[PDB]
Amino acid sequence: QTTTVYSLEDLLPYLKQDNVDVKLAPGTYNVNGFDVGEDRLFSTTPLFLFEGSNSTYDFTDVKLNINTVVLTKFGNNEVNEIQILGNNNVLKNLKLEDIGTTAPSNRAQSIVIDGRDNRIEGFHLTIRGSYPYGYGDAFGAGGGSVINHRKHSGVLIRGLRNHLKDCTIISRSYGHIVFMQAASYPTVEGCYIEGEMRSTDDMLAEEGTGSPADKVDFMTVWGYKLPAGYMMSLQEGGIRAYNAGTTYIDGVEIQRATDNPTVLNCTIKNARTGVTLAHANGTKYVEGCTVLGCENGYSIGSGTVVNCGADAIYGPVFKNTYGSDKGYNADITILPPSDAYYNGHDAVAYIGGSNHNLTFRSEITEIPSNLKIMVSGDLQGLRVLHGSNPSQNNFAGTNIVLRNLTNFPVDLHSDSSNITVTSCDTDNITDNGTNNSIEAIDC
Repeated sequence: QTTTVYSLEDLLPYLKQDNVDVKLAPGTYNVNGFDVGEDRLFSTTPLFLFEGSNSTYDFTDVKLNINTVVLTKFGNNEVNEIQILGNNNVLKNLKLEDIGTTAPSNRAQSIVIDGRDNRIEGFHLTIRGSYPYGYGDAFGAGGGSVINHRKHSGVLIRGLRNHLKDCTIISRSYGHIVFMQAASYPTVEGCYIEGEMRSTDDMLAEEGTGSPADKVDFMTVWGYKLPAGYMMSLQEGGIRAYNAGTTYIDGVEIQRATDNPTVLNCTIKNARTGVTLAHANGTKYVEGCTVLGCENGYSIGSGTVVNCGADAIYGPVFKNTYGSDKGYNADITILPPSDAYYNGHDAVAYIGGSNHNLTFRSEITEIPSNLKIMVSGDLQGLRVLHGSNPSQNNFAGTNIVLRNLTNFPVDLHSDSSNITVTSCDTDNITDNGTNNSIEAIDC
């Protein structure tokens, strides 16, 4: 009792219905500007609004191309390609691609998951169309921007017990790739998440062209001219949780923080951060992940990161978010470089807050001269130089267990205290803190 349909026009009615089992015939389906409007197939945004419950949709060998001009076809309103509002739905195997480079009139999300107990599996997403594209967040990702933005993010997970599984999410757009707002018990599992990078030196080479960055003389939102020597993502977070948001379950509007997020066996590459769950409440659990060439590896604030790896070519594998972080437990492998080193942060980890149990493993024997494990101190972080974002730099660290099973050096700043350090070698450890103990071990 599986119904097969052969066009987007024949598909749309089933999106309103409960308990359906629908298949969209293999093929390549184009949505264009001429397809959006009053008499046209799509008169409202979101384009594909899944309102029914207990339904399954098969998109095997479906290619769905959406021209980015569609993001300008609904006025000054947010545009979403896919939004799920019902419960207990399963969508599988869709290949979806944004065509062109037109930015939203307002902003856009490819996929938004409200409701409860939904699952998207096997999707292959390619996200395009945003402004500005090519600077990451250097000229603004929020209010008071130097260059006003019209962002386009990938998958927004909200709702309750919603599940993103075995998907591939490629972003070539300024926005988060996967993020969570007001999501309770979200799970991201088995996914490949990929952005692209650009050095600040390359951006600075736009001088004299009349580019948007040139017209503001490269003055960042952080308060200083864009510094040379860093690698940025052109995207925002790889997997990022927010401590607020709006979601809709059973028609009821809800405003709440993300809580109890789980991330399992994902690979994140070339994003501003691999996994950042520090703003979520509840239990944060990250296991089996691989983060390559991100500006920041893991920042969950408090919780567990276990059996995870990250390389350190563009930024630290580990960072505490604020000086108030408490109970971050982590076992992170520093992986072999996935590309040439270009790390202006001068750190493999920045540690502060209290009551952390931290283990770093690595087989690296060629240690770049600028890379070290920092407990407290003045991080040379791209966004925290010269007193900017001061709550995210220069904080104290106390009552922390640090197992340095690597050849990287450790610098314990004067603001650190009661740090118990276990290291392969103790000769490359600087201790300027109070009541810290340094004990060597074999291997």
